[PDB]
Amino acid sequence: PNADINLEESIRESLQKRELLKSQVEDFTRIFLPIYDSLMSSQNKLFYITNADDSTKFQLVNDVMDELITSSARKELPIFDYIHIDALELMDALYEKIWFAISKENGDISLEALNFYITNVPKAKKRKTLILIQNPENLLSEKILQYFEKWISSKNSKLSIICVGGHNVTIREQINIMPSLKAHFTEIKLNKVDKNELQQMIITRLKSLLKPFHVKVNDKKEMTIYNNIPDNVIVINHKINNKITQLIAKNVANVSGSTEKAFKICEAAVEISKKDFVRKGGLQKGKLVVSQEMVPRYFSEAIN
Repeated sequence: PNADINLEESIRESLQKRELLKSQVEDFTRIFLPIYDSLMSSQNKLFYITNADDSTKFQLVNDVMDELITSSARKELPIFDYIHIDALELMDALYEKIWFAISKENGDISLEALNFYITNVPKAKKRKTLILIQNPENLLSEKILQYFEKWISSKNSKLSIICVGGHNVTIREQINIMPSLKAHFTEIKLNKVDKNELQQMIITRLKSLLKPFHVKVNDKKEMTIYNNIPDNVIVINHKINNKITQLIAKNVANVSGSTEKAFKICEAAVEISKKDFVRKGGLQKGKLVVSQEMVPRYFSEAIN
């Protein structure tokens, strides 16, 4: 040995790397193609990129933009200005972001004038401007959708807008009643992780998370956790019923859509569940508590 290198493990590690890499070419192309047309054929669209459930998906999306901006410095695409906006900076607060995106401004922020500029100031008075709004979800509905319909359909605006968000975004409804938008609107759906495989990963990731822990009792009989022993420190078993993981795996899988998002949750459910055992003080509602049982409320708290 040597022997730290074998086929079976190398192949499997390699097949994964490959399946992953294929998935990112499929995702990159999905985003690139339609947006690239849009640009080439000087036209206005609203793209909604959905299923961007982890940071690696958002990284894909920023790479697709990097290429587009490159394809522009190469005359390969008509000149365009790009602006990225993280929607987690505050709602009225974004209008001045869209303004700034349109032109380098600064007074208040009249939706009325800002809208008049877009749709009325002449088209030869400005070039193509592409805005990417990251995580609109919340801050962005209803009126805004209408404004978008007017700005985008206008022949003076020269504006395409891209939104990127999770799956829990469903304006495919509100779009349908808006023909002048529906006509300029395309949904790009990224690769979904697959329910079964996903929940199986959470279950397995749960087992691994749930390992004994340690609490230290004081002269006050109070209980506290221990930095990973002394005589006044006891081991606690961390368990969860089988039939209940099944459920929690399913629901969390649903709420997550991404292995990355699920695992962050399990990790914190587990930290909460622990934090609770020490609350319970080893004695609760009559019977005494010697081990900790995982319950779904610990996950809801983890989520929010």
